[PDB]
Amino acid sequence: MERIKELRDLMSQSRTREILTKTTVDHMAIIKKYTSGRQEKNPALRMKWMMAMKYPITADKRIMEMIPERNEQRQTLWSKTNDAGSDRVMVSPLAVTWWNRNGPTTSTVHYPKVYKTYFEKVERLKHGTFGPVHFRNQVKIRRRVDINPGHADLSAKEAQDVIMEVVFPNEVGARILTSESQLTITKEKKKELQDCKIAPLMVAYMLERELVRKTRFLPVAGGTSSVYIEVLHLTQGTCWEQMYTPGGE
Amino acid sequence: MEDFVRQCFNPMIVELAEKAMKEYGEDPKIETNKFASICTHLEVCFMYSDFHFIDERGESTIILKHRFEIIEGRDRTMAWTVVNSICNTTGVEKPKFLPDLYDYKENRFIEIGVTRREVHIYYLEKANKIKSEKTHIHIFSFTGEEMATKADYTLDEESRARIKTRLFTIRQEMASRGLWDSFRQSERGEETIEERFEITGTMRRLADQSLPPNFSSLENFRAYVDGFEPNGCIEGKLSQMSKEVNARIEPFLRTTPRPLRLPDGPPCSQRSKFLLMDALKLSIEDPSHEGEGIPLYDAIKCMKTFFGWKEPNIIKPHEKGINPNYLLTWKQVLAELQDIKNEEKIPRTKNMKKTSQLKWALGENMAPEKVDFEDCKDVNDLKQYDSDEPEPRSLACWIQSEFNKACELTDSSWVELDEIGEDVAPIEHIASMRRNYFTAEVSHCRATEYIMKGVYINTALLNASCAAMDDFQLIPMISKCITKEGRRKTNLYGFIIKGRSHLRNDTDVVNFVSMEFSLTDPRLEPHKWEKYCVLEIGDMLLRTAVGQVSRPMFLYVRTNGTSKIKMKWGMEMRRCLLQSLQQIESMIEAESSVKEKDLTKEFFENKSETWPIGESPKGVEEGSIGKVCRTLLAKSVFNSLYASPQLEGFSAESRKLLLIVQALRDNLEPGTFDLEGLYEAIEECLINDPWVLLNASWFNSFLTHALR
Amino acid sequence: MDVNPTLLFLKVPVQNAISTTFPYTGDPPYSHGTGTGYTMDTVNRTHKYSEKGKWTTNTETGAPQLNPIDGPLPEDNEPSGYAQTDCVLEAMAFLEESHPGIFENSCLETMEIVQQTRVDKLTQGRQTYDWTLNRNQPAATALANTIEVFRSNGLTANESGRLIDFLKDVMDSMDKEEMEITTHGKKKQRLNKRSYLIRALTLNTMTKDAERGKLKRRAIATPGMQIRGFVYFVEALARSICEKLEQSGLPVGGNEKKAKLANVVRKMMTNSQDTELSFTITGDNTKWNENQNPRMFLAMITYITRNQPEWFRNVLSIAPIMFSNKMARLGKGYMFESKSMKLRTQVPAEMLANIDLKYFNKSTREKIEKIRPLLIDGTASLSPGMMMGMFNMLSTVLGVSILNLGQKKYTKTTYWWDGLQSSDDFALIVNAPNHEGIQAGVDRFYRTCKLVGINMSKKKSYINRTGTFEFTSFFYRYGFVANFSMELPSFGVSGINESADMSVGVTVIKNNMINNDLGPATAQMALQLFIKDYRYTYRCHRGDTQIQTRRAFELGKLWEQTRSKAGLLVSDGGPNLYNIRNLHIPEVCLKWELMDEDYQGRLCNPMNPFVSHKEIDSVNNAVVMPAHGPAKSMEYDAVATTHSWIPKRNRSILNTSQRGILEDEQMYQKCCNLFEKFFPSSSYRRPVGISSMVEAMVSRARIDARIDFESGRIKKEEFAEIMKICSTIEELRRQ
Amino acid sequence: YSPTSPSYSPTSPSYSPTSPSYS
RNA sequence: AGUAGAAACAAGGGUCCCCUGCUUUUGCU
Repeated sequence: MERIKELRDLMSQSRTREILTKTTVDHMAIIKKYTSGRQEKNPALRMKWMMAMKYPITADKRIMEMIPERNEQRQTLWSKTNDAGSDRVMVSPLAVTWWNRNGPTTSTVHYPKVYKTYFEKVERLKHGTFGPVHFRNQVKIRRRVDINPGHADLSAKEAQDVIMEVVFPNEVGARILTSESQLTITKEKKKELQDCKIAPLMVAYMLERELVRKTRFLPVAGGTSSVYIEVLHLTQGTCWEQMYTPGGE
Repeated sequence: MEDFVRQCFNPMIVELAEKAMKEYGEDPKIETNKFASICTHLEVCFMYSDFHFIDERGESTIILKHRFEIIEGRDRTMAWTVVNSICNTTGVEKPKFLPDLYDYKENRFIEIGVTRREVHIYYLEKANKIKSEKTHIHIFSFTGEEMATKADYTLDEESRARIKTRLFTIRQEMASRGLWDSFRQSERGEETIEERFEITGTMRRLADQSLPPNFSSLENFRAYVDGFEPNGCIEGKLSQMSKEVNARIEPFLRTTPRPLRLPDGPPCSQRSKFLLMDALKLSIEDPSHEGEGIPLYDAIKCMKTFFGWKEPNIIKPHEKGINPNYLLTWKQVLAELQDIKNEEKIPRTKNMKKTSQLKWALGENMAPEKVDFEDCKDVNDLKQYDSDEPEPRSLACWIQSEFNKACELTDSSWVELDEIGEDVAPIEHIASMRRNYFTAEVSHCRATEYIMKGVYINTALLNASCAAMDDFQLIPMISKCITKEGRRKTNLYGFIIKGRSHLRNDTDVVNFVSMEFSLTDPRLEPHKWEKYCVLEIGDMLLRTAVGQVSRPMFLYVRTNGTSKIKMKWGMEMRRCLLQSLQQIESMIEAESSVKEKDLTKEFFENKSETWPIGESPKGVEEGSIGKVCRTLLAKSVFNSLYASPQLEGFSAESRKLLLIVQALRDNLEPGTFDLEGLYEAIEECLINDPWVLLNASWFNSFLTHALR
Repeated sequence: MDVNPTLLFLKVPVQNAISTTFPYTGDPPYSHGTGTGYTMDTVNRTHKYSEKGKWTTNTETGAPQLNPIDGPLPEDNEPSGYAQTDCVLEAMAFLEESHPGIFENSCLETMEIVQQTRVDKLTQGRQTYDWTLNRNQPAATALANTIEVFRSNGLTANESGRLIDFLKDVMDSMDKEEMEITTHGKKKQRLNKRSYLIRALTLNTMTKDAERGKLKRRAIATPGMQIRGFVYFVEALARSICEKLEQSGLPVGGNEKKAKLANVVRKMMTNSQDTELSFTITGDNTKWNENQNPRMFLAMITYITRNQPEWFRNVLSIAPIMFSNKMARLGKGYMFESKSMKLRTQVPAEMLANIDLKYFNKSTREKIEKIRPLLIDGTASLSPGMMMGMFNMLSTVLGVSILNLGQKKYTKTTYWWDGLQSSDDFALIVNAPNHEGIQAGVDRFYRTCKLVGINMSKKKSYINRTGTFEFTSFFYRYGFVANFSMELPSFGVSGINESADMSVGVTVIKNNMINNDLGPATAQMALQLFIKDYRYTYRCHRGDTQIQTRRAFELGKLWEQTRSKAGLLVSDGGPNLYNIRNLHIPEVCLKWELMDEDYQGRLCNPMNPFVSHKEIDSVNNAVVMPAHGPAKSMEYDAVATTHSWIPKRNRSILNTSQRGILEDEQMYQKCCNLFEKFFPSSSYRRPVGISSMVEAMVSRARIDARIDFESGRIKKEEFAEIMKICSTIEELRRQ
Repeated sequence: YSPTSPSYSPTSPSYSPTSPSYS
């Protein structure tokens, strides 16, 4: 409904009609990145300089009707001015704080499921047991390890198709799933992700983070395992070793 | 055959057929039998779907819902999308291949085919090709023959008759054209075309001019390279090459290196953004943490505590400036402070009047007018911007005194670090006690006071510059400290008036006027204060051990400038700590790996271990780990305060000489290829920066001490 | 007592305190005005180091070009560009002989890559030069403008979306007799063949900033869209070759590079033991990019691609050919001032060709006089050298080939050598029975390098017994030591947003603990300092404090409203619960269980207007410029919350004639956003389709409406309304 | 921990020129 | 004046008022 009405509104204009009709789907990858904004050269300096301004942040137009124009202390939260090259509006950081105290609350029960990797990390740390510290000469060998506890040994292609099946079932295309592991993973993810309002792109990114194995060259000294490379910063030192056992297998 | 097909079909059918065949990358003008087959298939499928709606109950209707959904005549992406959506919503498992259309009353995929050959042959062929048992197959024939699965005809007899009649009449037209016999359909062979990428025209002409001198065309060069074999080419041309081309190794012995040559000229002068060792602060007692109270209120209170103000007069004039303007600026600051005092409401910021003295001191309207070249090309004195080397200066003894003062211990704490998570691991407890030692040693260092002052000043200047770029704003210089008695104190060093700050580039300059209290008589080291105009503003009755002694109080007033990048890097001075602290930790840990125990407590408390850190008339002086930490902190702070390209170049070049000297000290037989070149590279970075000159002098001292 | 920190080296070895020698707490040097002087100096230096070559006049661009290949052999130790073709081919042949099949397998892999690469792959660049506008633009904008102009000039081979098709389009456009471009009030401009050819071969020059370890600024260059694809394919082939070479320092990371260095050091040490001497040279090449010739790269590419399809060889050959005929823009020009009249004016570089020289100082006048013969259409002809320096991998291949020439079977003597090469940097190790053999090997390596246009810098290099050395600020002293100062600038507020900044700060502390020997106590103090800086930068001081900021009132209200204060994020005035043990846990999930239900729901609300997600490649990914090296991509762990906002953009373009593009961008976004509402996966994986936006949109809308009606989610009235609107769109598209 | 330094002179700094007491 | 250093800033555009603060200038593994 809203989609087709917006498409009609776009087609009403001449320039938008020309853009829509004369651009193919392949050319979209190019025209969507078309921008006059240069990638920031000194983000730290720019951030320090911008935080002294009234409206350094950008927000969607909906904010206009979702938070008041001014504070209880007559502090303006957003300005009508549009961000350059877009329909977003300039807002002050106060608005964010306002949303964090007076914004519309929503149920957050899929978040631990969607961000399963981070909460697995925190649960592993919570149930870990520490041992003594031993002061001795530490020998570190630069070895290739995998920083990904719980990955399902899926490469780019297979993980991407599983994510496509889970998050965008109708856009999977010609590919089909054969390995029983992929089928069970897809079924479990679909069951657990049912009725999830988190952004589909974020869900896909988290699934990729959880399913695809990553590797890195690191100066390891002790056990070479994902759960141990996860706390390498905590366990190994220049002259000390901290005995530790993660609370997750 | 092309014109017959194009003129006997709805433009939509033919257009869909062209788009479909182009999606495969074929040529419509070359292959036409496939075009005819696909166009007939589209026509028959559309007749199948056309005139078939579904009512509310779900029964047939002939002229709302559409009974059939077409799959053919669409891009692979869209066809796959439609089949996937149908399979997901309805529940019917999708087929491996692409069907032709889908029926919904029976909720299953149906395939349509049009072939001259007998219905059974094509039916069996496609049935064993698709290998699907839940998808209908409906084969038609040019002669009217037709059959489907289990003889189950999904479409009404009238619709089937219409399809047969249309196929028969199009076949009759094909026969009339006479090309009916030589059609025989055409099956997709899936041919593969080799890639080609030719170089011709201007490109070949350019390529023919991008070759070694003795080749005329790219083809000749390619032929030469393809048949090339190595036949002692490198050996022969090494034989031919002159022996003057060599990398002769010059032994680096203890008698080889020489001291660096420092530049000659007038003594260097102070260039920091605020006074370091000559700063004087007026203090008050108040229970406020860092950056809590209103700066102007605190400055007014600090001013109140001092009795003994005097009519200001010039003591040491700025040679190149207008000193009465500085005097008037100080008087205006005092008057504006009185005005805010008699207001009963203290604003967060105060805007100073744009008086003539402040207009001059802040460089108002000093930029030349920007005009087009055609309008000024005839001006007699028009010329390129001065782009000469900076004037050279000789090292002065005040920078070493500044560093010595910055390395000292103070009675007050200058930094209060934020909370962190509770310690739960034994290593965390060890780190906590070690960090207690580090924080104690670093919080009571003068360099830390400089860090705090610089961070505060740069933060205030940057915030004012962004917030109000058209006003002259008065910014008090304030710091907070805790005395050895544990009581909080707010100190005022002076005042800053910023100028217009329309800062566009990262190197754009905002000018400001700094007025700083001091007890140092400028006449003792005049060359250090070349940029300053120093006044006498009062007589302070200092309380000393024996009794009380009167001392004049001076106001160092100068015009300075800073940019966005300099302000940003001054706001991040706290990281200086890390540098020194890191180096300290690695020194303790290195010594703790050989004794199998932590030596932090031993190092800091007993001071058993010392490192050579100083120079005395008697010889090299050794300091404790805390002294080393404070010295490295002071070095980092002075690197931050006296940053310049000279420092970067000197550090980079002198690192190599330090490494070579170290290799000599390790008895690794070092050698150099051009040592005088390295010395020249090092010495070209020593021009006028007092910090860099002091670093070079330090290097000379280390060099004379390291080779004996 | 005069404190002298350098004296600390009397007890602590220089390497073990190397961090003391890096002044990376102050601001780095920056350029202030024009880079035209640096560009002219670079051009003159490039033409001087190869001046004993053949001068030719290009028949296409009419430009004077210098060819130093196979020139007179060097007679002194000054930098030389007279590389020998036979020597380069011999080095390549011996490299192939030592690693049989390397070139063939690399060519097969690159041939597979060439046919699958898409044109949109060129959007992952940075400030590409735009010939249509004659100025630097972001890579995507430049590519879009080039495609628009090609389409308007009847060059539409790129509709297929393949990169090679776009290269064919560029090839054809090179042959066009007239190019029509649009200049902003739209105006039509016509370029003749020579003018367009000069524009297509132009490199835009500027001056580098934030460079450490140098006293003088230098000039860098960026090419246009006409050569980027060819360079991409050449660099893909060079990367494939480098990956199979153990002596190559690219494209591996720092830790793997250190592992390779340690491996080679150990290999050269065990062999010697006690029967021969081994010496390490901590080397450095001078004028690396000013003495590498595109013709030599053409020769190496030709040799590598022997016995390969003709099209592949042509595609790989194009880039060296175009770099051999390159032209350089001379920056912005100069600024003149009049003290008497108090005036300042800008003189564009294009006027340097025929401007009176009375305005300039002696050095600038000499530069202009020396460069005048090379000036054409406001650009300088630069045949020799690699100013832009985009062949960082082919140069690595050449260096590795020279290193491989050091095997005992190639030296045919008692001495031999091995080491590592990374672009212009290299570490060498020569083993020989005695010091005379060491000198002989060093001389042989130096002369062989000279034969292929590589000039070792004698003033920045030294040699010592192979126990210690340095390689690109990695200091090895019987094992690699830590250099923490190199990472000091990365400690601070990155400047992305609150969530990303917190995550990046904590991650940087953790990584420096792992890699740079950051101690536990120092790690805790760094955490404290980062939290302080974060609170000050984002004005998110703790709710209970009395620090006065514009954000203080809202933070205080949130603090007083909250029950479990430990659950609040630091961005929301909460406490800092981070320590060493939990540096690997994102903040939101660190205190997830301590947060109030309502605060948690508000913070993690997907309907919040502050969060905006771009394509997946930019999710939880930031671009960070290190102190040394090019900008890198760093991935951080963070939960998408209301603190993942986006800062505003520069608005200066509103005051220029290019303002028209802004609206254009806006329009595109609208369309693209609408496309997401019909193909939600488009932001996850790039969609492919030859059809237009409109057709796919209407097809998807019709299908979704019908399926939803079938499922009973929408009444018949809504289905009819949607079908009517879709029919309206279909009929409106035609007219 | 109270940092101390041997260079501390109890008498040479009669008054601190940076942070003196002036009533 | 001052910043600064091989070239720049010391406001720049537009028609009291309006716009702008990286956008004629930041490459490459």
